[PDB]
Amino acid sequence: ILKELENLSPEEAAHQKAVVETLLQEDPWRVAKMVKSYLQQHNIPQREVVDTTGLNQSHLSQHLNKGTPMKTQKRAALYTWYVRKQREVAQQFTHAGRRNRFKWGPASQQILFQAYERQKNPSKEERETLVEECNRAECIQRGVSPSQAQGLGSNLVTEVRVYNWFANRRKEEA
Amino acid sequence: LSPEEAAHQKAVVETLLQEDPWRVAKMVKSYLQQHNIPQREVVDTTGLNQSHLSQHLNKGTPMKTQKRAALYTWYVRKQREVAQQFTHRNRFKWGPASQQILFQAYERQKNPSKEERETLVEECNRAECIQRGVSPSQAQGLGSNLVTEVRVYNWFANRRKEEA
DNA sequence: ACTGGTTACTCTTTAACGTAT
DNA sequence: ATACGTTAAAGAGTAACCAGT
Repeated sequence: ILKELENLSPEEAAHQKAVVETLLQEDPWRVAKMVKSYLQQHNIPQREVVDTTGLNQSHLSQHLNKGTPMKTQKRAALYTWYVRKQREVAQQFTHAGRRNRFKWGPASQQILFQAYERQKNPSKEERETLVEECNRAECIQRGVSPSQAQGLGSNLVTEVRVYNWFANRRKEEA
Repeated sequence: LSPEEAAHQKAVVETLLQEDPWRVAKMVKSYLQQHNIPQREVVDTTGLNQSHLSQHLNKGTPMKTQKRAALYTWYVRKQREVAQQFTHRNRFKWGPASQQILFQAYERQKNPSKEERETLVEECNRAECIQRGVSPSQAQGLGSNLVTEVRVYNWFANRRKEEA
């Protein structure tokens, strides 16, 4: 199939390895801040990095959040995962047109909190409207069309997830 | 042990189960913090879920009376053992009183000599015994929370690293 | 739908250990 | 000696699910 012919060419694969090599020459903290920002932008859990590369969860967490040091070879696996994952989510959205758990994005949480101030038990028509509003905002923060919301995958907002967020919030008001 | 003592234990569980659960939760959580008893110790001995217990102790998350009865039963029995342990598996836990002594000591010097570290061992062990209302002569009752010289060293080591 | 009770999952923190200057 | 490197353990926060209305 012509669409599956979008494997990696040798020249483009070498460019990936070159990026990883140039990343290892940069300051490790500055790259850690950029990888962490990417994980938050597309709500990619740190466990997916752990299960793929084999890095320790605490060492990865402390390296991304605090700047805890990490040897070159381990950082090379992190950067190799980063460059590979970027292309993977890139093709995931253009084709939209150990399963990870849904995570509420910060952009959607503001939309929900503002709806919570005006109604704590939203009807079905209010919940479904919030679904389209949240998935649009999540698509925007990723530099993606809202028409490609199917690419959100495990982080796609459903009507059921909106009800659970409101119900759990009412629980927190105690 | 004694029948009058065994009946007393069942009695206090009855009263505690007939009180506002949040009040007893703070009382149990304060006892855990006072003696630095890990919540994992409770989970292993009671069979309560780690998230449910932490949320019940911290936030007042609901918990059935049957589950609460297990937490209360563990609580009364632990107090008798802890008292016996001081009259005569768990990882070390720094107490809040000891940490203030170490903060001040760190403020003066960051790579303490084996002299100053052993002095701080005594100050922290005396400070931890005061927090639980025992005499400093019963510091061996601290068990897994007894302050040693290596533990003071790793505290200053890890804290120097946290400044970088 | 809803509250009440409940938890697997996820991640941060803690204390401790080993290794290379 | 001591900074650098590393992680098992511990616990808090999150999303979700069920039971009985």
